[PDB]
Amino acid sequence: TTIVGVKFNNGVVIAADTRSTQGPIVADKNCAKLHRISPKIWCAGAGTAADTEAVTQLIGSNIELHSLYTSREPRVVSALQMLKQHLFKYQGHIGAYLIVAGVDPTGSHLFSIHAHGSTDVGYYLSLGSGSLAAMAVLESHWKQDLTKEEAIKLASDAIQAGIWNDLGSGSNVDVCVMEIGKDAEYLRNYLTPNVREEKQKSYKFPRGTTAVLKESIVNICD
Amino acid sequence: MDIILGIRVQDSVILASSKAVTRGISVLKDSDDKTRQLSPHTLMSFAGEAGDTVQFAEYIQANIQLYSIREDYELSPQAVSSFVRQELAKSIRSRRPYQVNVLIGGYDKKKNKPELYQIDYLGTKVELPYGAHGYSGFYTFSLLDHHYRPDMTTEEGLDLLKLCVQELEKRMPMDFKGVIVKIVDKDGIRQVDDFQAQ
Amino acid sequence: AGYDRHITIFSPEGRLYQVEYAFKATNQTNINSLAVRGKDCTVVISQKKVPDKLLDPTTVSYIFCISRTIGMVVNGPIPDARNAALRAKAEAAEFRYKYGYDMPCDVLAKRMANLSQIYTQRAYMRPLGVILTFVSVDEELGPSIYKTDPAGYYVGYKATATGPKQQEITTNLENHFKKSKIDHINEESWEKVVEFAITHMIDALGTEFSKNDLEVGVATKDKFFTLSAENIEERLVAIAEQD
Amino acid sequence: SPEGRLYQVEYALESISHAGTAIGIMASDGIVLAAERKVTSTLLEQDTSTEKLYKLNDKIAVAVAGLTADAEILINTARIHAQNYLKTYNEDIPVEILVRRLSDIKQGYTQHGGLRPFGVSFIYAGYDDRYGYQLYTSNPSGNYTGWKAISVGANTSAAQTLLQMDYKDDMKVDDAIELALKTLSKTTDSSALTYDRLEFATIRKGANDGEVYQKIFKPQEIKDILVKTGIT
Amino acid sequence: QIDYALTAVKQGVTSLGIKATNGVVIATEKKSSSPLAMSETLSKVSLLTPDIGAVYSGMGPDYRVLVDKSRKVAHTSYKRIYGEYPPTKLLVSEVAKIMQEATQSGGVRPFGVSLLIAGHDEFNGFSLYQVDPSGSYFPWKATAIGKGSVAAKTFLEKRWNDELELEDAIHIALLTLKESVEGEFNGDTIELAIIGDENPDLLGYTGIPTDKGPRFRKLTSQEINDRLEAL
Amino acid sequence: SDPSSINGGIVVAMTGKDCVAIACDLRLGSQSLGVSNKFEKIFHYGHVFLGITGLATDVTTLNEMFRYKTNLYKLKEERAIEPETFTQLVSSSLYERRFGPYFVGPVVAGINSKSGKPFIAGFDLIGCIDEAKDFIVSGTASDQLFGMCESLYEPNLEPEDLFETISQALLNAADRDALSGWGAVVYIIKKDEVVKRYLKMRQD
Amino acid sequence: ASIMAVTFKDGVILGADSRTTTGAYIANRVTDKLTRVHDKIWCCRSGSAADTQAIADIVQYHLELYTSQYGTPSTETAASVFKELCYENKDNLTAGIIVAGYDDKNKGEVYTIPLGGSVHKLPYAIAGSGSTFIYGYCDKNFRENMSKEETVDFIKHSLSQAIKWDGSSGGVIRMVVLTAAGVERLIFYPDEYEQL
Amino acid sequence: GTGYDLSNSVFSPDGRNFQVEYAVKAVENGTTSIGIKCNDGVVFAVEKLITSKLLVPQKNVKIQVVDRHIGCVYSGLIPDGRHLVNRGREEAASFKKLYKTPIPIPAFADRLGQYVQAHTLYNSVRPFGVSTIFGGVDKNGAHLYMLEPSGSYWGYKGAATGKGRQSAKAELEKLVDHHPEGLSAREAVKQAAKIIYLAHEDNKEKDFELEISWCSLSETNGLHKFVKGDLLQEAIDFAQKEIN
Repeated sequence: TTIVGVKFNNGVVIAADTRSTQGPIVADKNCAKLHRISPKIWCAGAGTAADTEAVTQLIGSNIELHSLYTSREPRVVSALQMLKQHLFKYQGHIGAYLIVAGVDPTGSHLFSIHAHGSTDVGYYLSLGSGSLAAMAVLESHWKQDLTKEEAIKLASDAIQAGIWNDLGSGSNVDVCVMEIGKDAEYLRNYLTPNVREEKQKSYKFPRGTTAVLKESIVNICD
Repeated sequence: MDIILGIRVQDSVILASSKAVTRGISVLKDSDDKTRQLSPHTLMSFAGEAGDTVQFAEYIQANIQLYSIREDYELSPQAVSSFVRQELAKSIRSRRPYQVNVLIGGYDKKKNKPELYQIDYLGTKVELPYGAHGYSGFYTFSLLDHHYRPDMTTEEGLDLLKLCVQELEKRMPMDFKGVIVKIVDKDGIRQVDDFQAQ
Repeated sequence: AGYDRHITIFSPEGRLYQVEYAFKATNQTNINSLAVRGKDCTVVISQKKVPDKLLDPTTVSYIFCISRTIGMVVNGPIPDARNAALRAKAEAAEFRYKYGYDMPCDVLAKRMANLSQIYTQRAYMRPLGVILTFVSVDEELGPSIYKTDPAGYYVGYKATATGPKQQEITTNLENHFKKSKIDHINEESWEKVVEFAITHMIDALGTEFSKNDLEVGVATKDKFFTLSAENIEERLVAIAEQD
Repeated sequence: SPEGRLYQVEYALESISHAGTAIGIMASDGIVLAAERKVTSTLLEQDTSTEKLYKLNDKIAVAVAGLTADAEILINTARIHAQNYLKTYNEDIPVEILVRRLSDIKQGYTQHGGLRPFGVSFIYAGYDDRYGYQLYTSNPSGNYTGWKAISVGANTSAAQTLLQMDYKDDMKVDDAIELALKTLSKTTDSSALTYDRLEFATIRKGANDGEVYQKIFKPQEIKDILVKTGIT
Repeated sequence: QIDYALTAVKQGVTSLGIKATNGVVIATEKKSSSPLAMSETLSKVSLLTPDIGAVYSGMGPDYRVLVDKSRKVAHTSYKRIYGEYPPTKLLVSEVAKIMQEATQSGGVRPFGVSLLIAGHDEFNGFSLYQVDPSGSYFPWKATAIGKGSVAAKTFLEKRWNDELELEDAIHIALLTLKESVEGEFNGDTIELAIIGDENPDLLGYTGIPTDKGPRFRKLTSQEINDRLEAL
Repeated sequence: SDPSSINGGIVVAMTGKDCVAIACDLRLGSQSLGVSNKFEKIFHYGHVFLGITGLATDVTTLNEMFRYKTNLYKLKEERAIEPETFTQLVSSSLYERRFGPYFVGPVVAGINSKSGKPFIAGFDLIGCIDEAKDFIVSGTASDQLFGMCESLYEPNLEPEDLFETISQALLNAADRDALSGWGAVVYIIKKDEVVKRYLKMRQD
Repeated sequence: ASIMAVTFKDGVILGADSRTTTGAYIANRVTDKLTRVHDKIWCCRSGSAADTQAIADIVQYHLELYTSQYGTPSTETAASVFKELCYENKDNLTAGIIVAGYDDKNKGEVYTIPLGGSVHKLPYAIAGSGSTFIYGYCDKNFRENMSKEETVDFIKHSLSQAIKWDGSSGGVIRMVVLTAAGVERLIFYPDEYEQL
Repeated sequence: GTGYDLSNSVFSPDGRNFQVEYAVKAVENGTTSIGIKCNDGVVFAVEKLITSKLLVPQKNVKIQVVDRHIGCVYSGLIPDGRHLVNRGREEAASFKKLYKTPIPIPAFADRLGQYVQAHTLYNSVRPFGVSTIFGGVDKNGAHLYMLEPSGSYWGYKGAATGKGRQSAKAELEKLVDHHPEGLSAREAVKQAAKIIYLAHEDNKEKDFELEISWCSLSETNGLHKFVKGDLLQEAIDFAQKEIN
């Protein structure tokens, strides 16, 4: 899996690939690794498929209920502290490695959370099996104070680096742009570089090819 | 392990069950009824771990003699089966798991048909024409495949049974000291004590 | 029998006798307090009454510092005030730790009012005879003043007053926000907002104060602190040299 | 409990003869359930509740006469016993066993006298392949009883009489649909019976084969069978 | 004892609800315990799920801790299992169960509030429910609770047809509230919410077309005054 | 030894033009020994279908369980449960036992009765939801099936066509699989009719 | 990691590198290993980032609450809250911490909490992976009662070395100066500390 | 409904918890005990009544010590004094164990305050039958506190409680008047002995031993030692001279 986050002047953007691997096989060629915690707090999931989802569904639910008790917009730094402390209760046995970013009433924030409970604050971050490909792009092209469109090119550029140069990553590029003023925009499959060329044949079978023993109709509703 | 057989015919179900109890080096008993009666028309043969074996079959005996006595109804085989299964499936993620394999065979007094169920210590349950646990299956399933008709008289089926035991005595390294054959039909559970020479 | 007067259950006319009585306790100290909003400060004046010459004024306080940001002033018997202050000082430390931002004035109030409510619905625990007035300069809402009562109620005030001569003080303030037609006191430095809070209380109580009859709490952004013996005399000296 | 009396029970047993009015009639090839609805306002939403006729499983159902919030606490736990006897024996739960399972919780308060008895009295209509179609009754006493036809709630003593009169053992299902409505001629405090004061149910020999369909009537279907005489 | 709590409900500010063909509406008044108090800091109409809101009559606090306990139960008992939010009927059930337990439990008094819960689920459409301290709950086309209960309930029978557009029911529930009003009558002393069309404006994000935003919308101090002039 | 690989079996699901298909083998065996050839891996709950591969006593247990859970959804919710929803119930339900999982590889398939939209999805033993427009595979021939589908599939197949397609994907994977076969069954699910054909294949 | 703290005439100074490595990979090269538990009581973290973070987080609380009730906390106390956590939880933690702070009475105070959970008060203390290489430089070049810029230099050199020789240490050099006049955060970049 | 005073948690119609006020009466009807805050410590004194001739002299100690640096004395139901001082120590040792410094007087007081106050919250536990006078020396000098059954506590320059309450309180106000800067550690001891000898005329029926302890930053280097031997006679003889 390849995921990255990139801070710019009036916000932050986070990106991911779309390939989920069980061992050497590709089970979903397009599952979104982009998870929503609050309207304008999203995070990128790498590690045990199930745990990034479950622990997101949770902290996001608790965080929703909390924005309601407090009559206040949910803060990135809350989702961090709750995730941090949950993962750590669980001595690393929960396999989530996240890039957590968003906008709240305090500005733009970008953090990364490791399974054992460590957190890192930064301006560019990358995690997962293509972590190193992406971070190599990021380290070469990041200047202070990007722009919305520069920062997006950069994260998508850095996800590609992962896709190609890593067997762990591949297929498409998801993005989410959280500008400070505006709503959050989630561009699913913002890039589709990996389209399967049309096959050489078509393997639609002439009806009646398959030998049938018994046939019957089951009943659906009582 | 330890020979657990069973074949369901037209009018009944038949269970074979090795007579031997072995404690490592010595054969301790040459006459073990490896089966508890769960109720008038329902029998359960069993083999597996040392103590775990009996203690389970008896727990089931109790719990079924209790549902019998309470609703004054003889619980149907399908149900006794699907209960025994759940009781094993429960104990597989438990602290110390019952390590027991069983054959349940009995007469469904309401469908007037015979039924044979096979359940392994994991809770794996399937209904069969014939079945076996341990290695018992390898020597005998090739014969049953071949000679089994589902319209077989109870007599025709005892014959085919003797033929399996004979093959097990020939190509199997264990001296299991014979079988006890029990039959389950409309009239209940009776035992043929003239077998190793019928 | 006639025992719906002794626990937190319903009288025949839907009344909670024990709560109404609990309120009556908040006066038992005989101190009055008021609170105001500034352009960017909040102020709480309470009376200090030290009758026993054997007392040490420095230990006599109905103003509690709950956090860096949040101040609380109680009208009620001292024992109950502390039971509440200690529980708030800890609900707000826990809040910071669990959730990552300082605890906001109106949330602390909702949480103590929620608490004050359980007392109002459980047989075995009694409400407290206190009315907690919470102040701060909360990072989202500005100057805040939120008050909770034994009933379980909380709400936010432009300014407020509590205690025995509560309504004499309250009606003075009402007639000065009917007149500036806003939600605050347009003065920049908190000093002038403290002077104003003391002024409109002298006016309403018809007695003068010395540096010893007052307790002042103040909230600016990033701090809540209390004024010392002398920090007040300065405020009084300035009132007297214009009035 | 002075003379051998169950006081806190009679209290609620006669609180029952106040609320609701329910009926059950076992035909030879079906069963029938029926109820009148509590004092209704113009603005109360008729179609939604199904407030006094609850489904327990695809083969069992109960009519209620008692406090609603109180029966839901029971039914919730009975719909579960049903499913536990499935997941366990892979056969549908037998009616008497479900009935006893409740009756035993009712009597659970009729003795651990530290919590308050149950409102609610039940008619149960069910089918299981051991005892054909069945009709049962459940007062908070703890007792259950077999019935070819029965009633609970206000005007109880009265309907039991008309029922005893027009009932025949050879009865069909449609014959029993009438007997039920017909004899909510009398036992109705509301002069004239409407489709909206009603809730209905049937467990027939299937709309097709040799099996068992269950049917809680939608309002329109009632105004349709009401058409057979009641109102037109 | 349940009977005495229904009595605290019978006094305490009036509130109401009206179901229509394409929406639901609920409102109450905001009686200011003082002019010094800023009445915007307390909400009598609270969101439970983005498809479901609630209003009350009676004891303030008991409502707050019931709105809280209520939001949570929506997650703990539905959202965290099935990924959806709960349907009005069932979330209501889970609240009645909550209050019905304060009744039948020892050492605690029932709540001093009747609730009006309004909402929309994909399969049952619109619906409006009342929940009493007794833990009983009933489905309403429209009703009112509190002091003005009897006056308003009678006005609603007079004015209600099953062909109301939501805008018609807003209009009604303003008149209804105008006759009962205790204090002044404007946007600062009226709280009104609706359960209408999906508001994508209010989602906070854009990019999945399958989730379209809150049906629950709480009318602003302005939107109210605007309707009261053309009233 | 390996739980997913003791009894074995495979399950596969595809979409077409306003339809869906799900299919499995009828094999149940302890390691090398085949025991039953009539052990179906596909169960239904209303109009929502669930195929489950892997360990028998867990495949069985989960059926017995989702029947229960969905039966109560019907009574409490006044309706039959939807596919999209049931999916989310299998996830949360599987992840309940995260640190002591059911060794299964579930596939959900059926048609949303309100929107008429076809729906398939699969899970890993702890509930990751792989939703997919094309196809879902699971079993001891995880690999073989992926191979067949990736070639033989085109979207929007008419039903009588998608039967031939899904049958050939299943059949030809299980023939290159030691632990799958012994029969096969294939449900074709139209918007209101559902046909269940059994297949003829080698028996080894 | 690679961290140290030094006392002097005017107070105390904390210093650290910024390199958290998992393996051979520098996962973050700008880590803030100087962490704050109170106005003028900070720590130096080394060991598991997840463990040192969790602890400091939990101490920041204990002390925010101690302030609420009982007042301003002695530097000594901060140390005791650290030891109590580290020692009473030794079996499940890998953290070596340096607590340092300024009050008005004692001025410069420094407590080092090794892995065991023991606590040792000292004039200066070094720790973290790359400390091994400067036990020599420090013992020879340290003096009591140094001037502010004398101490900044002592730290800049000591840490310039540790990073030269350690692969598990590097990044920028962060400092934090704790005196009466307040909290001053320092940073020195590679182009600077390498040329020494 | 009436009956507003048989239960402890219960509010009288005008804000009062009556059971507490009754406990204060038990305080008022017991031994008289005092505290004086001097310029670098605190001095404590108590009246030990002598039931019969068989009570052993000097051997029934009433003043209890907390930690090493804190003194407690109480008036009233004596066993409640002990149960309170016990919870007092469990608390002062929770504090030391975690924060290393021995518990500060003001923070100690707040801890007793909450134990007592919490005994005024439920109908099923009665308030303490003691007003407790306690104090010592911490990081910022000397502190004297007094804590009644209601949970109320404040810091005093001097304090009294017991049968001879009003009487001592008045001689106490006399010193705070003459010497505003506080007494000397040694002088405060001579005077406490006077004040007890006087407040004894309000109980002059039975006989009594005096008992004094102190905590002085100069005379016991911050610790809480008792006053004994020569220095005790020093003061017993100073009282006799100001009684005659």
